[PDB]
Amino acid sequence: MTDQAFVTLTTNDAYAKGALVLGSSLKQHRTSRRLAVLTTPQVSDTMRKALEIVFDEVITVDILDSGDSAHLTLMKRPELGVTLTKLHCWSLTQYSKCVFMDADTLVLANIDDLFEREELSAAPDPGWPDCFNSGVFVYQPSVETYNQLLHVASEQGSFDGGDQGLLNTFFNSWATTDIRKHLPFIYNLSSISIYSYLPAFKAFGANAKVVHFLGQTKPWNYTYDTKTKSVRSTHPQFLNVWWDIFTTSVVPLLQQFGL
Amino acid sequence: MTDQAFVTLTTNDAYAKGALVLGSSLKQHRTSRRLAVLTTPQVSDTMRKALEIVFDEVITVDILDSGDSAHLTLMKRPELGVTLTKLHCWSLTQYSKCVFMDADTLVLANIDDLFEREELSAAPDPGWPDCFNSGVFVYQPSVETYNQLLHVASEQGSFDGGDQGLLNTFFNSWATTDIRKHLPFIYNLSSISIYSYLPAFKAFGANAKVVHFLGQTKPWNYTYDTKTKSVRSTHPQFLNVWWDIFTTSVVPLLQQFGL
Ligand SMILES: [Cl-]
Repeated sequence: MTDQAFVTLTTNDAYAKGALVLGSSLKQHRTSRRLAVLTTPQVSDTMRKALEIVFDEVITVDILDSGDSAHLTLMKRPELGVTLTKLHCWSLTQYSKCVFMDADTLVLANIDDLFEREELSAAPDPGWPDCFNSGVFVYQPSVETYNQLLHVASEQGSFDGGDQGLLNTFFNSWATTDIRKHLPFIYNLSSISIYSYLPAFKAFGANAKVVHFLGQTKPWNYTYDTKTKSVRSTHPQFLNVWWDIFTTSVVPLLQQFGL
Repeated sequence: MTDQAFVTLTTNDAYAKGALVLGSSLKQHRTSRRLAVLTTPQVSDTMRKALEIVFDEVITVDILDSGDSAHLTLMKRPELGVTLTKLHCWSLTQYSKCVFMDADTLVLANIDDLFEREELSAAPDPGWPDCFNSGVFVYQPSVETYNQLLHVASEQGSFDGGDQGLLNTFFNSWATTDIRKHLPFIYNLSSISIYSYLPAFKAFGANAKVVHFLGQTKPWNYTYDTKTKSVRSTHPQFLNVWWDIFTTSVVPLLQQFGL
């Protein structure tokens, strides 16, 4: 399907590693869809070149440029920089439907069945489960929606200073409307929940389709022993999957640009 | 409405305080429904007498007795004692529909509109939000359902050793079926979330209808200064509401049995 895409975002090189692992994981699980990544000019040439290989489409978004539609909102609400960049996912009108996935997620299984879903479909956020988590969502690119989101960003901002507040505000019927727009939690499994509610993880986590690495320590912030194939220090399985992909697929890819 | 009830449970005197505050809070917000409390013989005469005043119905459940239907399951799965006692809420066939509320919840607003809901309606659990939280739920008393729950308890137990695992297992279509069976989070607002996702609380928590005091430190485990009208040590508003009711309504009630 050429009209549908997984879309991620990286604003820097550290999250490009995430993007690259995410993109690799989607190919690993044989997505039939396109892979698109939003990048900023802060993403270096080497990461960018690796992104051009992993992703079918690399889109540059520069909200620091006055030519950007979001730039005015950025001036007004500088804290929303990343949010505003992410919102450009709606500008990808070459696609009829996309699954947005943050660069700190990881695909463990084919999730092409998400394209059955409508905008706005997302998994509940743990913590405040009447908000959906904005790490993974099904949306329809539309200039109009983009404009409407930008407008909300400008007028109200984000109740949480991030994209999740803004998205929840805009798509506010999610909690109370249409159970199909609740993606199963396994499609955006918060890495925190994999110890916060451990009995639940043991009961339902073997079914995890997507892991969302939350907390301040991102996967790339870990040390990974390539001999023991495990990250160093508490349930590292997913970190280890991430690092296996990073070591197996991403690093050698990055390395070939040295020549 | 004489055929509908809020139903809580107390297995001991500490949770009877919770029950009493919960029952008082429901009257404070002018429920038109009956108030029922499941008690065990471990609840002392004084708490029991206070329960007889706050609640319209005080039901004694003694799963330690061989005459109890749950007793055999208790022998088999001793960890489920409290769960099995709670399951007797389904035995309350004098009511057509009930809202079960754990004794560690607190009503902040009339929630009689829960009786519009069907079994099984519950709020999402934070942590694993594709489970519902068993602190507050709308159910239909039925010997059959009780028997079926007991049977599941016996055969599979609880994936989390508590009632929530068992209830989620039995009512397992909740995550993926019927958005109306998702109670808004404000009807079972986890006290943890009131700091775990603080931006969300600031955005949506003023709407809280029910607070669910989770964590090991229950409201009665706090020290309350009756002069400053505040608990001692981090967002104590709800603790303070609980203690205000406890101080204002429950304690003087308890005291009158000294004579
Ligand atoms: Cl629905």
